[PDB]
Amino acid sequence: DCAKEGEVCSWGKKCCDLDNFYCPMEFIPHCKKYKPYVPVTTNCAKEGEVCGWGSKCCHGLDCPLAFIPYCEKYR
Amino acid sequence: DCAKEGEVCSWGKKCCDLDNFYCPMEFIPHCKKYKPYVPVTTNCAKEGEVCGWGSKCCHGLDCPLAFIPYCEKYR
Amino acid sequence: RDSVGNTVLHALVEVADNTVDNTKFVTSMYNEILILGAKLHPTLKLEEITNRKGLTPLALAASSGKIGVLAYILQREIHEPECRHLSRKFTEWAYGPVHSSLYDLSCIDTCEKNSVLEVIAYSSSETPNRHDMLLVEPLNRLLQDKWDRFVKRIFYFNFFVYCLYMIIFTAAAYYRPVEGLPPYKLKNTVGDYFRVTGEILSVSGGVYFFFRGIQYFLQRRPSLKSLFVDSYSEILFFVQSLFMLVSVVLYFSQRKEYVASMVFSLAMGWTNMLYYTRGFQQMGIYAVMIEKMILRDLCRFMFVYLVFLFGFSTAVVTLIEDSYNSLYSTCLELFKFTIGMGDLEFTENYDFKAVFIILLLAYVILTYILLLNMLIALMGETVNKIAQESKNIWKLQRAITILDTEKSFLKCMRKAFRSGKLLQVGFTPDGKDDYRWCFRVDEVNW
Amino acid sequence: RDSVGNTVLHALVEVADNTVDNTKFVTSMYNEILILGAKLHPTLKLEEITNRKGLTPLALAASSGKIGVLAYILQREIHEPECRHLSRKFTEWAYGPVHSSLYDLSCIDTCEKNSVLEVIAYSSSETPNRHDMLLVEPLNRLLQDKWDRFVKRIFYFNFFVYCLYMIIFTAAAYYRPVEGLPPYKLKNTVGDYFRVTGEILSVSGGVYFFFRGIQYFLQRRPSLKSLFVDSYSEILFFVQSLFMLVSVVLYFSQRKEYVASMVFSLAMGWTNMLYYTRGFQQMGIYAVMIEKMILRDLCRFMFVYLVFLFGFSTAVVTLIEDSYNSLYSTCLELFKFTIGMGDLEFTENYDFKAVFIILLLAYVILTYILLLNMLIALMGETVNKIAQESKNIWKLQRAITILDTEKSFLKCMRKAFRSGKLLQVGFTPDGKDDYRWCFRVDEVNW
Amino acid sequence: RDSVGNTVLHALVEVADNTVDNTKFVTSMYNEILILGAKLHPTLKLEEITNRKGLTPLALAASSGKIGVLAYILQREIHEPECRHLSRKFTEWAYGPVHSSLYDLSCIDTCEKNSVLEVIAYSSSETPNRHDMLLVEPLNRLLQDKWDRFVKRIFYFNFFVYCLYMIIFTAAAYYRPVEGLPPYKLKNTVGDYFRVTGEILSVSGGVYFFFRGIQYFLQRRPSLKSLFVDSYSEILFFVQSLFMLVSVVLYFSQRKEYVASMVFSLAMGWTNMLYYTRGFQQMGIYAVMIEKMILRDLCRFMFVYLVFLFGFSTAVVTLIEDSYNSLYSTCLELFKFTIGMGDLEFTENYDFKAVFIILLLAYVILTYILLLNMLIALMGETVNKIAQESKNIWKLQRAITILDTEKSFLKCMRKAFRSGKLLQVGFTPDGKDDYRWCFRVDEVNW
Amino acid sequence: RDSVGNTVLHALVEVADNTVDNTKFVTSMYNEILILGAKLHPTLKLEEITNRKGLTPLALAASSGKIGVLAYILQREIHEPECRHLSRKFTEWAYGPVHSSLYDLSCIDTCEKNSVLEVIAYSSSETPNRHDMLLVEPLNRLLQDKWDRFVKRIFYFNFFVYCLYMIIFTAAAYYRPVEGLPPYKLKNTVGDYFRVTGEILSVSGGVYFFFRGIQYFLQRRPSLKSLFVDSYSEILFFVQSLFMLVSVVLYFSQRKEYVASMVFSLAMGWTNMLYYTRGFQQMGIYAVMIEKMILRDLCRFMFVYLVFLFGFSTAVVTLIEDSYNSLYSTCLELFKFTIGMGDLEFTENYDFKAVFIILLLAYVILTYILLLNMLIALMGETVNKIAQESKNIWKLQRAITILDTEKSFLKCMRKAFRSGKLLQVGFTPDGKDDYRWCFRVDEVNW
Ligand SMILES: C=C(C)[C@]12C[C@@H](C)[C@@]34O[C@](Cc5ccccc5)(O[C@@H]1[C@@H]3C=C(COC(=O)Cc1ccc(O)c(OC)c1)C[C@]1(O)C(=O)C(C)=C[C@@H]41)O2
Ligand SMILES: C=C(C)[C@]12C[C@@H](C)[C@@]34O[C@](Cc5ccccc5)(O[C@@H]1[C@@H]3C=C(COC(=O)Cc1ccc(O)c(OC)c1)C[C@]1(O)C(=O)C(C)=C[C@@H]41)O2
Ligand code: NA
Ligand code: NA
Ligand code: NA
Repeated sequence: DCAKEGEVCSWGKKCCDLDNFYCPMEFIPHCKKYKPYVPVTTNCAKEGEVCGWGSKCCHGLDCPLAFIPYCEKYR
Repeated sequence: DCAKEGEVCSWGKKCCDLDNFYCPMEFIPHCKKYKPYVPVTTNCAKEGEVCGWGSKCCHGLDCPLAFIPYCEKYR
Repeated sequence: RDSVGNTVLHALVEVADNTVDNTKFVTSMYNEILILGAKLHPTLKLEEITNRKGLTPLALAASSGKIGVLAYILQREIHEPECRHLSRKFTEWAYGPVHSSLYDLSCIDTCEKNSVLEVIAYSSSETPNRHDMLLVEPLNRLLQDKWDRFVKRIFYFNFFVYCLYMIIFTAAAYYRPVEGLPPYKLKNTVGDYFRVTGEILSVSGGVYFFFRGIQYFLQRRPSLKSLFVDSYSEILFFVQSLFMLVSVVLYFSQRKEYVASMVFSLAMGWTNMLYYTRGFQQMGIYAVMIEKMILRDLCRFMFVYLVFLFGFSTAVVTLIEDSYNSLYSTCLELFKFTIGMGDLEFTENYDFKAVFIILLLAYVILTYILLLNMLIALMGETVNKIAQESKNIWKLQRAITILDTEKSFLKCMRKAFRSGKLLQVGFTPDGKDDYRWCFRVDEVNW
Repeated sequence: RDSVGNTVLHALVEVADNTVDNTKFVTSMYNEILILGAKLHPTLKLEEITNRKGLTPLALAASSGKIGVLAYILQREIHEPECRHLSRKFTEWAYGPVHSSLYDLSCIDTCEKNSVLEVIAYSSSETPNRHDMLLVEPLNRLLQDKWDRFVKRIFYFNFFVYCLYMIIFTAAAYYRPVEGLPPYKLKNTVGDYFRVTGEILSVSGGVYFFFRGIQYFLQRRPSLKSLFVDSYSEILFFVQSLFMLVSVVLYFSQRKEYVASMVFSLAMGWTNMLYYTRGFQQMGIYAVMIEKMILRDLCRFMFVYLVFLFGFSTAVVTLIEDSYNSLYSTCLELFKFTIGMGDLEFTENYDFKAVFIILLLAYVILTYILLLNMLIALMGETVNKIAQESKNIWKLQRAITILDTEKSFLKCMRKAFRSGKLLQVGFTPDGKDDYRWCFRVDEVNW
Repeated sequence: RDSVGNTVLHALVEVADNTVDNTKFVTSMYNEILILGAKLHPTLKLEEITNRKGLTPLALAASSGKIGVLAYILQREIHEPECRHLSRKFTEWAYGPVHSSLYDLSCIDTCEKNSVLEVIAYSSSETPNRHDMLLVEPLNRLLQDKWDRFVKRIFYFNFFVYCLYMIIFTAAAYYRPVEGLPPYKLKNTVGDYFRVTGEILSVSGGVYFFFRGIQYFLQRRPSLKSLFVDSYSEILFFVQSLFMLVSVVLYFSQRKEYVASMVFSLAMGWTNMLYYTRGFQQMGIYAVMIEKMILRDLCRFMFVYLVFLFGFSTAVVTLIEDSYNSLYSTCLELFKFTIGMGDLEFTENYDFKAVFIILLLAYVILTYILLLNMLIALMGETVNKIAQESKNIWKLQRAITILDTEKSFLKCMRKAFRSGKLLQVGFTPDGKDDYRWCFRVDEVNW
Repeated sequence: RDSVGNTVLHALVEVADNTVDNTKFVTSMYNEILILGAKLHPTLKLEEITNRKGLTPLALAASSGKIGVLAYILQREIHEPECRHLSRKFTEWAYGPVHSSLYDLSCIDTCEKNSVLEVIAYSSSETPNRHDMLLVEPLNRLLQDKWDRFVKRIFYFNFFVYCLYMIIFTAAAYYRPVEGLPPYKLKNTVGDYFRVTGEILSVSGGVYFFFRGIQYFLQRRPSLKSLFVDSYSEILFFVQSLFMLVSVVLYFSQRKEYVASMVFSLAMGWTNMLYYTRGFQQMGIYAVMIEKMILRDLCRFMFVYLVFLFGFSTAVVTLIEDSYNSLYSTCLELFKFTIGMGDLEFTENYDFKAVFIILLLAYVILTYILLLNMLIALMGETVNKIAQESKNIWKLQRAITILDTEKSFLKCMRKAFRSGKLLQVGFTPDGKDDYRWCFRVDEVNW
């Protein structure tokens, strides 16, 4: 049988329901339940603003790889 | 403009319709059309027979990795 | 005749070039001249001659690295009646293989102008024997005993204090609040009070290091040409202080970019802890090797590698036009190829692919196999070069560490003297007695 | 005058420092003094002086490594009447290039206190020349003949037995049952009986090694400061025994974790087989090189590397906040970067990405190119340093291996003596005869 | 007797082999012969002998590497009354350690046929002491003073001009138009005018280098056997010029393949900048090491590696039949395995998989571990071999750089002479005065 | 007295140990003994005495490595009236530095039992001076002339033929038919005729090599202990022949597995082409470094590595139970880790993961960093060990290559003799004339 939530996994036991629980890699694996993927909140940068130096861009566009990036909508 | 079938591609031109044509890596890329994925023909080995030394196994079963493999039903 | 009022002894110090027969000549001339002076005008001391730089013959011999002179002038020994008041070495007990010599130690600890230790240890890294000049018996044993007596308690204490400071800094940094727009209002929970205390201690450490660095730079006056050859450690500590101060300035400016500064300080905050490994017999070499490799090697190889990288980078970026979408990304990709971490995929849809492959293969062969292993051969040569001399280097690294601490000492006591106002020497043309802070040392030599 | 009843020969052994002129000095003094003592009081043997440690002058010479004393004191050859009862070497046949010398063998095999071999081979690894002391003709040839005669039958037999033990252990371990909650009830099938037999044999081996280690540690009494410099092999075998015993204890405690212990023992169970490669002329070097590299190198480099790892790890983990989700994972990732296996992906959605990249590039340059190849250069120097000594090193590996086996001897035999109670020497001030277990050895030297 | 009208001094230059006693022999012979010639026919100069190659004894001694003869013949110093017009060295002021000698400098800079510099620096890389022959004092001082006086302003200027040319070329290349079918019609916007200007400048540079290379090849006349051993730099610059010209030819031919040529030129356009690092005291080594490694090593290792690559490539391609679909792809895959970048996946559905694996493991062991590290050991040997001696090579790198520039000098002045038509020598059997372009040099030697 | 009918010269050859004074002693003994023998019994030749091995004193000196005896016995030069028929060296023309010496050549090419060449070049790689013994003048000049005169025309021709053979074989491999169940019925198209021709030629080559190898093994009779130390090349060629024959046997047995044999032969068919690289002054060395490194290094390191691999492999495979699904796959995975190609993924769902990680990290540290670089340092030592001896080494490669070819000669040629039954020596105790096939050699030595 497997371990339950909060119990130590990976030293002699795995945790059940991989679609529900996962065993993290921290040298003392207490397995935990997943969390929903919340959307992006406020304070994201808008198009044309410098990104990657103090803040990420909103989910509607990408931040390219360069020394001083500027975000652009994907096209 | 792109190159047509049989023309030399990748030296100054790519060929069109990547879903139909591809530019092979042979140092003189004559662009060619794809081929259908034909199924496995006869003379494939069956379960319990030695595989990988003189013949492959049929599509319905798998050949493990070992010094003297024996094929088994894929499960 | 003379140039700037130099004595004959001074000119002889200038002329001496550490040859054995020139050493004999200069030493014999010193013996005869000093005895003549003692016979003619035994009225005042003449060894402390001033100059435009204020250098005594001992001071100049120390400065220029005239080791052959220091071998003699610090160990004068003679029995000439009426002229025994210029001897430095004496004897009390004597046996077959072992002799308990008595060494004069004046003008080494408190000369008030520029001691011998203050010149050998503070040389400009051009003197060829600065690592050996401290191996003379009086200075060598003096430093050994000063180390054994009290210095260790201060050094280990300093090391412990610094380690605690860095642990506190790391703990404070790790638990920073997540919400934006500093400064943040503390709550009455205990965690906030601990975090605020940690931050305050961290800033205090930063300020302290800033002022120590400024004091050192004002006192030493580096040339700006050998600024980095010597004084590496103060430079790094000062750089840490600058980053910490920039971080706090941004923090109170209502900008969230301060973290970008802070982490850099945090990184150095650990790394330069290697400074305290100097002074250990074995584990100290791994600091000086890094210093030499990072200064006197990569500032030369940098040019060659950058030329290759930039040339091929612009070639690839202009060849393909329509991930190598920009100069920066391609520079990163070829850098990854240099150190064997990259991968050669050869995707589709690049025009001129057959030339692209040839360029990449030429680049990989030129950089990864040929150039890099050349660099490795040179670094191997450097590492083996100082496998042996490191022992003497360690001695130097010991000595300087003492001289900074002992001079400071931070307790306003005067326990640094070896022993005694010993009157058993008491030699003078007058009827009076005298002392020279003499030290009894057993030499076992047969 | 003396300190603790030491004889003049004893003090001269202390004074000697293996210099050629001092060697001649002490040699001539020993010759004259021994002759005079033999003539004055031919009543009892004086070479077996008692002491606080019960140490003879030849035992002291062996202990301190005064090879010059051993070269003579074990090689006395004289025929002068009234002092013929202290000779150690004789001759029977003689030719031009070859001489059939006759050597006394006392104080080497059965002295009952501290033989010559029992001190040279069991020295504390500070003697500068212990690798050469066994090259003297009597000891060298005695060890050679003892090896050729009977020792090999025991050594190869031991090696075979150990190999069988490890094969049985591996087989028993591989086929453990899968269902949980030990201990497990056996079935009447043959496979279960074989498995139980294998387990029983494995535990028996573990217990045996445990007790052998206990006996060795009680008899040798290591200092706890040079515990790991010498006696490495017993330490590893004992560690294996501890792991096996912990495994069986957990097994009977109704826990599944015993496998976590067992496999560790299993790993060492194979690796320690390298011990038996000592004693082969060529293949033995690959053991001593590993011992030196793993002890006297990485225990130093460990701290220097760890500073970099921990500093950059905390920097990266505190920079990114919201796969680097914890300190442990980031420590692993940077470790993977160190040895060229990792990969630099630079995925999206990290804030402060532009600083993250600079930190990682600095880390890769600092660790992968610069520091690691420095370590490699040092290890290259270490292995080249003992390419030349390999012959002499191997001799030590032979000698100790014999002394443990013949001491143990495993069969209640007494065949250690070379040959004969030969009465042909028979020298004594009395009218009686005597023997010294003399050994005829041909020396071919011209 | 003689062969081609050679003088006795000429035969002595031929016979001399730089042995010390042969040096004394030819020296004394020269002294006596010159004195006799001065006494017999003091009517005309006899040193300017013609020959089939037009070599004087000085010229031949310089050509053949007879350093022992140059050591004397360029520093004749003698007081022989009535025959004082054969001396080259004189003195005006003299002190203990320092002497202000007066050196004759004639026939070194303007001899109008073949000076000593013009054959020492233009030797065929078989002369054994060409790296030291420039250390004779008159030559050494001429080169040092000519460097310090005016040459540097031209060299640094050249370097700056080349750097500007490469920057302009890169900028012009980066912004090429994207639409097909050159040549392209310019618009009246400013960007097009700048682009056209950049292209015109780039082509002009290419043409200039082409003609300079042709002139060099016509004047030097290389053997076609040592074509690549010397004159590496001209070869590379000429190759750049060829690629640029092919690019422009294709450009006006209404073909889009010109970019494939252009980028290749662009790559070399950066890389050849390393040539200008020659002449720096420290950073010059990284050019000569690359030249030596890339010429005299890989042209040998190439065939040995290629045998393995081709053999295993054909083996794998014929084993699997029905991503290794062709010979080219498999050659690339095994090349990736050679340098540790590849990956061993072992996918399914290959027949004979069990043999495929054995072949690949044999290949990886044979190439990656064994052969490649052999190559690395040889390159390490090469790098350490010339870590030290190349200091002298740097002198050669200085000297040749001067001789090309001063020869041209591009300003139509004649200020290369050191100083003066100094008449203070004025020695001749006639009653007249004379000058030898003498220069005063202070030598400090004791 | 004597043992087996040996002459005094025989005993002197045996006793000689290449010491300078022993060389003088044996030399003078030979001079006196030869003079006495010539005077006592001028009736028959006695220097060419046979023995049980059929070895003359010249032959025995060559066999045992007594280079000092070869230095004299091959170059006897004496004017002893009535005994001038024992001289080997003479003179015709003489000048100051150059002498046109005349050397006897008998018993080197046609001795009909055992020539000097046939034992000096066929030594068992234990002779200490085999690299120098062929540098004695007569042998050296013989080999040089034989190379320059006619031998090259064969060797290069041979190389070409072999290369041609391999190309045909490769083509015959590449275009094999795809349908199963050999043998296959040919069609009347031209391609089938070409393929059949290629196959026939390939099998003929295989058979030829098989018989050549058998002939060599029967003629040479290797010891079975130094089988692989020498005769490496014949072993590899013979192995190729075996694989080809097995392939054809399977081909006619109606099995598809013949391809599995054929490709292996094909691989060696290319790889051992490096045999013909021997004999080139520069490119030859890259062959010998393989021969040592693959034999006298990895047959030792194999066991040390395998212990680690097997131990950790079984540990991991027994730890995880329920891709590491079997012992073989895990062995491959850890092998991939050894050479830096693998990846540490740490997927989910393994129980005992926390111990799995520790085991893998221990393995990576132990193998990749520590052990492998130890192997690399040892190979670096080996490579630098024979960088210097290459000049001698290649000479051996020349000599043996000649001796096999000229002895075989392949065309009924008899050009081995230099020139003439030259009667100008004609020395004999009789009144007759004689010839010794003498060789006129100019020696320039002063
Ligand atoms: C000395 C101790 C206590 C030691 C015990 C363990 C943990 C050990 O790692 C070390 C430290 C270490 C840590 C990480 C990587 C490598 C080594 O070295 C040995 C110890 C070291 C090794 C490797 O050393 C050897 O090659 C064995 C050996 C060589 C030469 C000998 O003469 C010898 O004598 C019997 C044994 C084997 C281990 O026990 C092993 O199998 C694993 C998985 C770890 C090794 O700790
Ligand atoms: C000596 C034997 C019997 C040998 C036969 C085969 C298996 C061999 O591997 C070895 C062992 C081996 C195993 C794994 C990796 C490398 C080598 O070495 C040779 C043998 C070794 C090689 C490599 O050696 C060479 O470079 C050939 C060579 C070099 C120098 C020579 O003077 C020479 O003389 C003809 C030949 C070629 C192989 O036959 C080959 O092509 C493959 C795939 C394996 C090589 O076994
Ligand atoms: Na790598
Ligand atoms: Na190296
Ligand atoms: Na990889």
